[PDB]
Amino acid sequence: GKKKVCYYYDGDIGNYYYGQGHPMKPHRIRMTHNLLLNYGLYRKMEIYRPHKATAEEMTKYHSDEYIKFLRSIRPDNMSEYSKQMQRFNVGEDCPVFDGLFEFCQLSTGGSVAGAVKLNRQQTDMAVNWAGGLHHAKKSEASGFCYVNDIVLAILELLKYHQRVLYIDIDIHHGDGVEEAFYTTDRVMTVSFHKYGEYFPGTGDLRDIGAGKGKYYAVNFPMRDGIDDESYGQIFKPIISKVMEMYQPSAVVLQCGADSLSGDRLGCFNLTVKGHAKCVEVVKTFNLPLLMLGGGGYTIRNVARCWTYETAVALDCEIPNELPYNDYFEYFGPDFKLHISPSNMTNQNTPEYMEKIKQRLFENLRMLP
Ligand SMILES: CCC(O)(O)CCCCC[C@H](NC(=O)[C@H]1CC12CCN(C)CC2)c1nc(-c2ccc(F)cc2)[nH]c1C#N
Ligand SMILES: [Ca+2]
Ligand SMILES: [Ca+2]
Ligand SMILES: [Zn+2]
Repeated sequence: GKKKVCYYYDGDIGNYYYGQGHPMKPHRIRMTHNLLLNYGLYRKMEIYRPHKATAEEMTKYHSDEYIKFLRSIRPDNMSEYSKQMQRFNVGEDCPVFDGLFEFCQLSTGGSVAGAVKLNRQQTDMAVNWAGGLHHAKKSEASGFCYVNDIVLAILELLKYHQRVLYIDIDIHHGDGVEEAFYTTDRVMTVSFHKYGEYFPGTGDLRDIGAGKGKYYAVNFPMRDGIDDESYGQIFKPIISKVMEMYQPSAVVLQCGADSLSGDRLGCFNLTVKGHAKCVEVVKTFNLPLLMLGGGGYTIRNVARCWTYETAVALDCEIPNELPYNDYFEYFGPDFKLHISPSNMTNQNTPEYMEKIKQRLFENLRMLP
């Protein structure tokens, strides 16, 4: 039936600024919050302000030197860290900005606090829209990500759960999470992403894990223009097969909204309903679930998407007519919650979708 939902948000998150021209806008988290407050979604949800994760909590995965660097660098002292910046990939994609470390602490705090709440059996679902920064590596920032809150939250879930399933619906391959757990069978990573002349360049169908982790990494490579029909054709059958064979006791779902139609960086054609159908599918398995954010670069659509996915988590129907809110003008000319797909061609033929699904099914047959 209906589940208890705990939601993590810090009112300062929207003030962090990556810089002029940078597509990552933390303000979209504040737009999501304001929209869901104006729809009345706060009435059946426990809202918590995450603690600022310590350097010590972050070093459960990241190197001591990398976290010390993140804690020390500032725009005013950047000139003295040119060597470490190159070493840690801090530059155009992952710039130095005022409050960078505090931003990482809040993003991470929400994910780890949600995992603790799930471990204590005090909630069925935990939501942290400020998390899902899937590209960060042990000693390297990458793709707008500095601290991998997902890996840290999974490490927390591993204290009480033998097997944890990670599902990533961001348009980009979840490389940092896949790499962290590549040689273990205690985490199965499943990523659906655009593959081919696209960042980060990894996530080939043939990358299935290594050593004890062989068959525990699943990658579904897609082409431009995937729509609700095509995505729905493979998501439920793949997740159902993974659930059947792997039998996880907890799930982490990265809900990157850059897979929506009209995204500034993405090339997919999903609507908010098509994207949210993934949340509905995962929720049906009745397992402890940590829902996280991620990409999303047309910020009015990110707010619509995550507001609707929070409503899905709560089993609350919300009207298509947007309620008045602090960012109402961003939602014109229609002022509706749901979006229409574009006329872009879907390069993912039905035959291609079935063929990739059959190859993934062959790999899933190799599990014990
Ligand atoms: C939060 C999860 C996520 O949604 O999955 C993250 C997506 C990361 C995309 C990284 C990609 N970077 C590149 O394409 C690398 C190859 C370059 C090109 C851009 N330059 C700035 C660096 C090298 C990229 N960088 C940018 C960018 C644009 C303007 C800026 F002022 C700064 C950066 N755009 C893109 C894309 N696509
Ligand atoms: Ca993905
Ligand atoms: Ca794995
Ligand atoms: Zn992305």
